[PDB]
Amino acid sequence: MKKVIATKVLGTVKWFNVRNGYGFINRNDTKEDVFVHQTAIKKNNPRKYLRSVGDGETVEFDVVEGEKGAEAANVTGPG
Repeated sequence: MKKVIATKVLGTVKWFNVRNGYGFINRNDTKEDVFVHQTAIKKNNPRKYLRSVGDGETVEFDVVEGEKGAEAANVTGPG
């Protein structure tokens, strides 16, 4: 397609680096690189609690035209 892929997209978040505040998503259809930053995440995320999901959590995001490929906007979380 021309520019961005979509809004409201599901996929698997991996390797979130908290210290800088960046991670990446494995965008499902043809395994595409979606970079995601802390400022795109909605609401507030506190700094507590253990058990939510684990590794490979599912999150909603827009897959939106980045630099080389894609980034992520309107990003949610499991709860």
